[PDB]
Amino acid sequence: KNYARISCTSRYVPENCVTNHQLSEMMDTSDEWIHSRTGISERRIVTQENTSDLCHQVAKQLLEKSGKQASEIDFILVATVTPDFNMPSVACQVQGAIGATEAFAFDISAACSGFVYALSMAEKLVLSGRYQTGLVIGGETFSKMLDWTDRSTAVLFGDGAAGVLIEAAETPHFLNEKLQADGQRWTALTSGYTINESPFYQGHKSKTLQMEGRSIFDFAIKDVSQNILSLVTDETVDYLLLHQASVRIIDKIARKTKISREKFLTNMDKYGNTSAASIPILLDEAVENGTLILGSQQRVVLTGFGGGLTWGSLLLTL
Amino acid sequence: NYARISCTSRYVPENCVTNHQLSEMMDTSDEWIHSRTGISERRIVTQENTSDLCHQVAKQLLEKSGKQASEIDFILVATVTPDFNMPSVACQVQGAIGATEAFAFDISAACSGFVYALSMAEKLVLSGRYQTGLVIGGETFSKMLDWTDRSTAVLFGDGAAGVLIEAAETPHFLNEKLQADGQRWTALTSGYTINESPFYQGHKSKTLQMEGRSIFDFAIKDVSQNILSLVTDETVDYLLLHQASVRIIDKIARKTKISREKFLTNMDKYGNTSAASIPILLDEAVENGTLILGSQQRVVLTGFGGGLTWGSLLLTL
Ligand SMILES: CC(=O)SCCNC(=O)CCNC(=O)[C@H](O)C(C)(C)COP(=O)(O)OP(=O)(O)OC[C@H]1O[C@@H](n2cnc3c(N)ncnc32)[C@H](O)[C@@H]1OP(=O)(O)O
Ligand SMILES: CC(=O)SCCNC(=O)CCNC(=O)[C@H](O)C(C)(C)COP(=O)(O)OP(=O)(O)OC[C@H]1O[C@@H](n2cnc3c(N)ncnc32)[C@H](O)[C@@H]1OP(=O)(O)O
Repeated sequence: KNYARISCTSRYVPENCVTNHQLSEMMDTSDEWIHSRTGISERRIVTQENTSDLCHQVAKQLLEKSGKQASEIDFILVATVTPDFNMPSVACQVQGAIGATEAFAFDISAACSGFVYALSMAEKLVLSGRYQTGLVIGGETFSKMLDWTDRSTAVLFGDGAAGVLIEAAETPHFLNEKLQADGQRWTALTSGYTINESPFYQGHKSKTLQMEGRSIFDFAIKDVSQNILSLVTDETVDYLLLHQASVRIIDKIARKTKISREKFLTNMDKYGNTSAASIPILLDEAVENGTLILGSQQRVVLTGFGGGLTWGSLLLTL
Repeated sequence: NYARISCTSRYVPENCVTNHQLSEMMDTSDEWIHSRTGISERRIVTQENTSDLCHQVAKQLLEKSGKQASEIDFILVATVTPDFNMPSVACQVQGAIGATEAFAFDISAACSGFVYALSMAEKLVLSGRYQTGLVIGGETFSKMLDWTDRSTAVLFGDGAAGVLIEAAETPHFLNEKLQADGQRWTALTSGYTINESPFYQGHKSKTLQMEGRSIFDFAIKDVSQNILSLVTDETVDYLLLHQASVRIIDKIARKTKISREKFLTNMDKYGNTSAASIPILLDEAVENGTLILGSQQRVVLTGFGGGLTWGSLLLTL
């Protein structure tokens, strides 16, 4: 019984809702541009909460919903790139917050691929027979990294968190995976640069997020379609939950990929780019709508891509 | 499908800073610093960041091992002083050495990051899906510190070290115990980035801060218990703990009842390098011949700190 499975999903986003119209009133941008370019119509931006609070809520919900108590959690992995501190890790904040005294935790830094990466990591942990229960949460608060005057990026990212309760099963669910990265293009998407100002530093080396639009666009369409076809073919997949960066991107991938577009579930119109939280939000939401149903054995693939560059897919049966 | 450390390597900035140079900057003395931590000097970057330090460690693991970057299946960097939120130091290192065939990411577990990260690699290899990887612990606290607060400025140093890990026919990672206590996360914290967006209304310090006695008392009590979970004086040959304070290692060796000469020390030359402390000590011990790969010595690696996090790994070198 070393086979992991997702057995409970949950999401949480700031109550605050910001539409493209409220943004067009802040920068030289419009609802028609933003939307026709990404499919994004609104986003949720924190006003008080940070990444740890958002994740805290997801964890809380997983337990309430699953009837599982914190003492049962063996571990906690948070995939974030907008953590509260360098230390502690959001995972540790969350651990102490829900009183999961028996679990150990840490965050994983893999940008917009953080959830797929983190999730895979958990499967390895459970498969080891060492651990059976854990929480994999993807949470982000980009609002605090963005330059709200650079319309280039300010209109894309949103705040949010979502995760799943993962436990060992007797039957295998995580069929196959392919995690990839290309650090020779790391410059394409970057944020959080902390400069050294110690009295010893003598080098002459921007804390806000900055990215190369085309670079990542072109990259995703190519490198991702390849990574997805590695695992499946339209004929061998039921649904695909990709990073919700741009609908135009998903549209181009579905085409190159030769996979029925109806399988690529979309969410960005309501949350925008939440990076590592995009996929789990979409997943919980799909479960809720009934599109996906745990136990149904539906062949689903989860694929993320972004900062790193990083990207990877997971073929699993829900 | 059994992992085994097969090559170690370290790298620290050339810039050596002694307790005397610091006593000159703050109200502190070499006498105080040393007698409370055993630290005599640190390594402080002058033009290097975490990625640069880790890059060398990786570079060297390949040289030493004769492996080609194309052979690396993955890269895990345990850091808490990364260059950027994104990319991850791991990704920068990946592109830096041209390890096109590996995927990578950083793990955020403070001073336990190496033991945590290392364990992680174990599972990856055990999964049979990956058989080669680099686990590096790197840090550059000098940029996080408030060099006027003698409370913390005298403890941390910069540095990086790691190991080349590959699958073997025989098991090496015998047993492990990873723990955390997020209810005392406040004890040691750094890098708080404040939200300054036009929407944020909340009214919630970028530099490192920590509660001395909290962590001291915590380490001595909780770590000793953790270590005894895996071994006893007779079932262990060497122990490589986080190199925070020698006085801490002393108190632990006592309560633990394990021969003190089994706890290898290193802080005198590097200070607290957090996630890099253990691998630097390990590469140093291997170089010195105290430890010898293949020898099959009972070794336990234990880290503790920010989180709170802590955990040990019982493995045979
Ligand atoms: C991995 C992630 O998580 S995000 C994925 C990457 N996603 C994206 O591509 C972001 C969303 N999409 C876009 O930016 C477009 O579809 C892109 C990528 C084709 C633009 O690429 P580029 O070749 O560099 O720009 P393009 O030639 O199409 O022109 C874009 C124009 O829009 C402007 N622009 C940028 N943001 C906005 C905005 N919010 N509102 C109005 N105009 C904007 C540009 O400054 C530029 O104006 P110009 O025509 O006067 O130079
Ligand atoms: C997990 C890790 O990575 S770190 C592990 C934790 N490490 C350690 O505990 C650090 C080493 N230990 C210590 O400094 C002490 O022995 C401890 C454990 C008793 C805790 O220290 P503190 O709680 O800060 O106060 P302590 O009881 O030692 O008092 C010493 C006094 O000297 C000051 N002080 C601190 N550093 C120095 C220094 N380098 N030179 C002179 N005075 C100093 C203190 O702030 C205090 O005086 P003040 O209260 O008037 O400012």
